[PDB]
Amino acid sequence: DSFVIRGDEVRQIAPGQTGNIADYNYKLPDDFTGCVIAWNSNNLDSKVG
Amino acid sequence: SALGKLQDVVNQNAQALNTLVKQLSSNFGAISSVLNDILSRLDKVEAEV
Repeated sequence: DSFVIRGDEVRQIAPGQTGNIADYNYKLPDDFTGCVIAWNSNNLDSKVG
Repeated sequence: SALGKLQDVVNQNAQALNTLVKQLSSNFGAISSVLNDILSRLDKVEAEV
């Protein structure tokens, strides 16, 4: 599963979590078997204004 | 005092059951012994521990 996120919400990307992503955008099961992988993209995904 | 044996047998059972009930209030290194309290305070994962 693939998307772009703000750094503050990266900790919501875990089992048992709550907060706007886990609430309303992307949700794991509590017995998730897997890896969570992310990299900053403030060059690729970001612009003045 | 002649009937001591029979009263002793009831007393042992009432004692055992009362202590068995009393242990519900004990905390066992946990945050609380009220079950629904734990569920109200915590992260799902912490509450599971």
